[PDB]
Amino acid sequence: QDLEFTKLPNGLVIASLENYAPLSRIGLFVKAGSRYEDSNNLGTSHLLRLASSLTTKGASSFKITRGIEAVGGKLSVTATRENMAYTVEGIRSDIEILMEFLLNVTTAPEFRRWEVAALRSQLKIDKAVAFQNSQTRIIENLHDVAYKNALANPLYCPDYRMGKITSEELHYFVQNHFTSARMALVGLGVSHSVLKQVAEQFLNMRGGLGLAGAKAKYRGGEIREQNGDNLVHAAIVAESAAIGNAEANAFSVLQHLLGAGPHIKRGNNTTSLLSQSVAKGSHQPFDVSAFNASYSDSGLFGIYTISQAAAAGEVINAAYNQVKAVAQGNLSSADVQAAKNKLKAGYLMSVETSEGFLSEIGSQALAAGSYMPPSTVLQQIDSVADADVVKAAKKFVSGKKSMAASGNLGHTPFLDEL
Amino acid sequence: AALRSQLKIDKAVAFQNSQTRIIENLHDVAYKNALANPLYCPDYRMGKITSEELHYFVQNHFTSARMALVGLGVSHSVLKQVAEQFLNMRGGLGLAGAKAKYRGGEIREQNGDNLVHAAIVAESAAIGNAEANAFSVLQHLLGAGPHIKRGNNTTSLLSQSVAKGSHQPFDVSAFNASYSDSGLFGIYTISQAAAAGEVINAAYNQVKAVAQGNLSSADVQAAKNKLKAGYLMSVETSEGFLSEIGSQALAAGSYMPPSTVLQQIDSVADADVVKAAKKFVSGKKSMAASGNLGHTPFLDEL
Amino acid sequence: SRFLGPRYRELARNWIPTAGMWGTVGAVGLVWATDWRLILDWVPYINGKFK
Amino acid sequence: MLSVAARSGPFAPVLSATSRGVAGALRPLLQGAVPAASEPPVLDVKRPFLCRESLSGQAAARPLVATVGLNVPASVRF
Amino acid sequence: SSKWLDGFRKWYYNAAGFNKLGLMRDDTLHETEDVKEAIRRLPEDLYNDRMFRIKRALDLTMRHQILPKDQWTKYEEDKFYLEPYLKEVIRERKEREEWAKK
Amino acid sequence: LVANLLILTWIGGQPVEHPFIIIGQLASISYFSIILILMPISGIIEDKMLKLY
Amino acid sequence: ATFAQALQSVPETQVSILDNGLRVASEQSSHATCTVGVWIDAGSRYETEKNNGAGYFLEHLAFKGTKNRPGNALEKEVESIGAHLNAYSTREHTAYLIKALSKDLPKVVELLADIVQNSSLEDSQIEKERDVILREMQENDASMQNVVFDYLHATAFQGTPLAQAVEGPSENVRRLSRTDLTDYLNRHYKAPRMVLAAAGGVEHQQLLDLAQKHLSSVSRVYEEDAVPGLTPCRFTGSEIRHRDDALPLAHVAIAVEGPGWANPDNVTLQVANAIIGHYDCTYGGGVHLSSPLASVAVANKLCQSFQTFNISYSDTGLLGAHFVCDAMSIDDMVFFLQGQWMRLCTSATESEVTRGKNILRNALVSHLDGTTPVCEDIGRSLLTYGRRIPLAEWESRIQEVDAQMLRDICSKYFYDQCPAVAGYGPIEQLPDYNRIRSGMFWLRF
Amino acid sequence: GVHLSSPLASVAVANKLCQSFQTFNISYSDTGLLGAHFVCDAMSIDDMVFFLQGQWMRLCTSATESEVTRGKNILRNALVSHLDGTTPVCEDIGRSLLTYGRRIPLAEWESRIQEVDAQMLRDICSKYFYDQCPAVAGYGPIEQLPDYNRIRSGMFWLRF
Amino acid sequence: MTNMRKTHPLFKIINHSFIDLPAPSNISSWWNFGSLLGVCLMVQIITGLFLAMHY
Amino acid sequence: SHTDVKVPDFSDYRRAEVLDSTKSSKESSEAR
Repeated sequence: QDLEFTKLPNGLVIASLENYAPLSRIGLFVKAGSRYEDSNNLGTSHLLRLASSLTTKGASSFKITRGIEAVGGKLSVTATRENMAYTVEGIRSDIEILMEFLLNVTTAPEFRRWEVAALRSQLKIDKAVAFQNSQTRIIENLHDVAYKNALANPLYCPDYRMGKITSEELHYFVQNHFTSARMALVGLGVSHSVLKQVAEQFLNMRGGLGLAGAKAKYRGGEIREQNGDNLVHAAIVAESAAIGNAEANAFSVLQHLLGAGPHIKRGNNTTSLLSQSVAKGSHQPFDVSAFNASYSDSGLFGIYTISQAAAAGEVINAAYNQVKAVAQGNLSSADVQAAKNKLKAGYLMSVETSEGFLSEIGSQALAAGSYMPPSTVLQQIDSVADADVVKAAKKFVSGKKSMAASGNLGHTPFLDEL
Repeated sequence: AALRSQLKIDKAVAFQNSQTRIIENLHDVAYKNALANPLYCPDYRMGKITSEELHYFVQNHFTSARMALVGLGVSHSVLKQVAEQFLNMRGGLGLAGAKAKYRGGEIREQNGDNLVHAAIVAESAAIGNAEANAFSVLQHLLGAGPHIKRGNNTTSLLSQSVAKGSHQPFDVSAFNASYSDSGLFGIYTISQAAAAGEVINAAYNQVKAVAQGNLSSADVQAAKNKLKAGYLMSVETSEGFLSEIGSQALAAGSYMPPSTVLQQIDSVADADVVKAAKKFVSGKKSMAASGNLGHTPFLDEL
Repeated sequence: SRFLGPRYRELARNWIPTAGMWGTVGAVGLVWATDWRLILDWVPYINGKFK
Repeated sequence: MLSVAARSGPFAPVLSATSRGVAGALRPLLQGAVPAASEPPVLDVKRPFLCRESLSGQAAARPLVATVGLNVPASVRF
Repeated sequence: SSKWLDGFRKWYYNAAGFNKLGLMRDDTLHETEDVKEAIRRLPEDLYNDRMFRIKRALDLTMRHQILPKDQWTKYEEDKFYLEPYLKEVIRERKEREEWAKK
Repeated sequence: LVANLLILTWIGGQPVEHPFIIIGQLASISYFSIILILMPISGIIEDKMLKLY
Repeated sequence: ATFAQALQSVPETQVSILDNGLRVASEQSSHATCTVGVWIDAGSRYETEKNNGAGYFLEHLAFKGTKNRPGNALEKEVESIGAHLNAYSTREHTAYLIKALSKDLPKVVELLADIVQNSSLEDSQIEKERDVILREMQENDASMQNVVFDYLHATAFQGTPLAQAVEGPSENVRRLSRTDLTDYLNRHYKAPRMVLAAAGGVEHQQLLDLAQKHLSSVSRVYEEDAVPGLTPCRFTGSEIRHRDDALPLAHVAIAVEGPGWANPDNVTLQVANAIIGHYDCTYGGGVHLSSPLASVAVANKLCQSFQTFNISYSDTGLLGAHFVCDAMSIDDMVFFLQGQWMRLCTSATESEVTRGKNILRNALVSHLDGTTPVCEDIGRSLLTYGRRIPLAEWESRIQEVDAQMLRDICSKYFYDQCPAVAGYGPIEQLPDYNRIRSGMFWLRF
Repeated sequence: GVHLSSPLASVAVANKLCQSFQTFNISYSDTGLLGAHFVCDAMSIDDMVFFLQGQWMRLCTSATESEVTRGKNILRNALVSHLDGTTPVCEDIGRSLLTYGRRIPLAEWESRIQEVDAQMLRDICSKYFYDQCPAVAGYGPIEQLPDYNRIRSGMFWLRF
Repeated sequence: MTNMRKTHPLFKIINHSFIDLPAPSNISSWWNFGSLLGVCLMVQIITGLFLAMHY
Repeated sequence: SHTDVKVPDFSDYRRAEVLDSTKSSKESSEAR
């Protein structure tokens, strides 16, 4: 069938596609990311993300876990700095009690003191597991040094805030951000009628606009983590467009032009301009790519380089000089068309899976409230011109920089000698 | 290998108080190299310092040309004999250094302390300059500590300026730290979380007024008296006297009498103090902040 | 009522053959150890030794 | 293309944090395990500064001096 | 009526004797697994109050004495602080047993 | 119960005659009844009197 | 529409055979993208201890240049059309797959054919890739669970071609040359051992026409009339220990002999593996997890992670569990895992049976959601089963599985059987083979 | 480290018992508090009490001339290094004229220290430490802090 | 120097069982009867040993 | 590398029905 939208007059968005899939799959998307905390409740988003299996007003934690695992479904929380997604998966026969558990978790949490006191250690374990990858550490340090108030809040709770997050803070966060005007209910393989009914009889208690978060402010600067590893990680970014803009589409085209990941396993990345520019004078292994992160307030565009300790300066300077050449106008229309084709293929390959399709519909329902079909997105990507890409690269070059570095930083250059 | 655990314990005890961490962070963001190296071993370097690294450091920096053997209460002849018996088997000038290039910038460490510690500094003179003497006189003019237990710091300009518009516990002073090739002069504030912005802005406005020239010769004379008294009670203790003569032997290679030190302190003028304050105002800033930083201003907000 | 339920009933149903075989093991061991006449004068071979 | 996964290709699980409160039917690759991280030492708590008179003098004004000894406590001088 | 039952409950409360040691009914509840779960679910101030009352009762029993009649706790002031935590723990345990049976 | 144990020790003292027949029989029946039936019922009504359920 | 009706509404896969015997299959969906892959029956089970890494070198060297596209022209064309090109090699299968748009299907098929049948192996690329596999094997032994899986395979299939890993030993990597690679290519890349599987927005008639255009007469001739036969591999119960106490955690894998691809008991063993399950420290289920092993693990803080696996090869397999745990809990995890296995053997109950059935249904459909895993399933199913089993048939087998069948199959494959143990790290407390086997039976049944 | 000359410090390093300890002798008009204060964890209080009391009674019963000479040298260094400085000199002048009625000179202190030997150290330590009821103050996790009767039983020895 | 009472194995078992055993501070004279039973058992062992020496 | 680990020959310790690596087990495990 086809996707259909409704807007319940408390501000809610209901999305349904009955594709007769074997597994019904329903997500609930909230604008309650880490950007909505301030300095007094940091990590509340992390504890709320890890607090999806606690006692609720209608279902205990034991009931939630045992019922979901008995019907074979799954419940997951996917949180970014803007948003949180609570997703349940299961057979269409058990989707009624799956929605019951999902709406109980999202709307009526008990948040008892002993349960969150037990969850704090699990929070510390989750932070350590997530920082076993250095890319997450570099990216969150980059956000912290790039933004001042809103998006500078990390996705994981700080070590000092471990133990001092309270049930009162969790209740305040939920009551101030889990509000009907900031939520969207998206379902795949479920009927729009039953989705409307369950939204009506679990969403008749909160209907405001919610607490308005502060606008993100850019600060820039460099921060470096000396840890003596053989590989130096360095992200150099600058302020870019917010999401939902033609200039944001231009920034995405520029990202896929400069290289946004590998297409061939154990490849050489022979069409990535950054990879070519680094490989023209580097013999040691490296990994250079274009980093692009857009949010409804603001964006960050730059270069991510993993290199050796001795060759970090050469790798960073080669990548930066390649972006400067692109800004000056050293690009070809064939390369722009290849970048557009890569971006279209990546977007469609994100859409083709059920997780990516559900996340796309949820984020579109949150940000705009109306579904945008993939053909129109492809048309906009085609309508991106090369002059817009040159303007985006000029904006990145001229704008002040944020650097997050880690490794053996003896030969890693600073911002003022870039 | 048995000592590295004691290394960890020593760093923990040293980082019990927040001022150590603040000034380590301050040097880290104030220098690119050769002074931003921490005074305590990093946690990653813990467990990886080796005997050959220690031997390399000793054989490259513990040489005869970079040493001074001072002694109070001993014979010069006996000191000469022990020097020629133990210290003739070291090489020479050794490794030079890396000149301590400046970078500027800031870092903020939110750790939920009840009090916000913020140090904002800029580049200043090195050891051996009349500019450095002017910076020391400026530090004692702006307030380098309390002269009275549980006092109000009446002649302290920054304490007066902050207490003019605050009613909360605070502690503001002037930070001065000169070295062989570069210096750092600035303001150190310990304030409440809510009033940190007001305290820092009042301190910066006081220093900007001093740079504009809002100061009296009587207050300059009082600052010079404070500096002379502080130097004399530093030299007063035999341990402090030994430290002073050894530092002079390492830096200048000759002993400068305290009469000459007080003479050059008196030779500091007030226009030099105005020039030092203008240099700190116009220079690039290095800021290290920690605490509850919901209201601490950034460097571009000053 | 902790042990009264359908899962416990069917677990008990699985454990009836094993418990019955263990009871048979215990009974046979008891007869063999005690040399019980009332059972051992019916098996063919062991009838010989009692005469 | 309004999604973090649709915009950042290889940076999707870095910009995004996924935690499954109830374990699913299929496990993912790279399960992850902490390598038994050590603990900071149990050590004395310093007094707070609840009044301005005791707070005075705590602001650093001189560079660091680290003093250690054979039988004297280690001291930190500001 | 209810008044006679309340009076006889008052007489039994005097006859029980734990009011003479400053204890409460929830203090003198025997610690089973559910009771221990309730004590661990108690807040900090109620935990400290309960443990101090138990310590004082042990001291009084060691000295073979009781509190003065002024300091005896009253039947009207006997707070039922462990009752909601205990009821919730019993409810959770019965839910677990029902799920294990089904 | 302790008093009944004393009665049982005494009845084991004197031989099995009148009225030691009925005294020993009633002592044994009361002993078993107290230790099996009466004490848990007393505990139950004691909890009810202290308002436990 | 219920589960059975939705499973029937899942479209069928069309399978056709070319003249040379290459099997061309497709599943058509409503997606705007597609994925096309070549699956080849080749791997370590066919490598004969002298060419032990040959398939791995060919997987490395397939994308480095062909005769029609020398150098990096293939990578330029793939990245120009926006496709993602991937390859992998198990012990039995080798897959070269391309994910692209629907309109690029002729170019994708032509590129796949050029990769498969016209690989150019220049000696400079041989040496450069020799260094590349040397570095990648160093990074592979840096990873820890791959080491344990290789050790388990070696100690479970020793003396047979399934003991050797996909990469092969470093001495073989250093000494094998272009002639051995070309001999492996001309031996194991015949037409009847290849499946061209397509999934997504792909038309079966167009795929068949493109296969006749490009993949026609790929080899078809063994050049010696000596078809290599795939002999059975002997499973021996054994134990390998790589003790290195400086490692922070301990990885232990315990397995038994599996039934194989063609056996119908794989559904029942997957139900049992769903009952036992998987767990790691990231999970927020807590003590309320349904699986008793993970509930005991979170109650006693025993392990960092565990998983149940059922790896299958041609009439053989490894069925078991693998856990990461601290050095002071290995004995407890072995005891609890063996207790859960024998609880399934003896007194598995209907509630956990239907729970595992629902978990297996969700796992199968969640895996088969997506064009790339659908194409992977099509290629693997044609290489192993000879046909693509529909989800309706899988659900019919799942409904056939019940409690008595589960305990019978678990008693057949688990009870009183000699296992294969692979330990790596601080595994001093990991019990010996006698205690492990004594846990692999009970004295009360 | 473990090679500290003080046996209490050596056993504290060897067994990782206490964070720190110190000894004090606070004096007032014909009275005073003389003893030791230690900070430790909750699982080493009884061991630290046992070792400190054992060292006190080793001083009480079996005092060694070499260690007494070590302590005399330490004490001479302590007084002179304290009296280095004008404000400790003024502080000592004030305390001396308020307590003794006169300033005891360094020569007099050295004469008294030279008069100190092992025998009168043994006698004075036995007079003030041995079999005396102590004052014990504990703050914090002091559950392992032993009973007062156990502290008294440490205050007398059964081998002397 | 070591603590022999809690270092020596038999001594540390005796110390953990009878010397440093955390006992309730308020147990009345009714708690003496276990040790009374043990002492009675030892007295019986000795007296019956002599009775069997002469029996 | 870990793939260089080869389990050595056990043919001087294996049973008669287990010696042949081509012939599969489980028709003789019951007998053993």
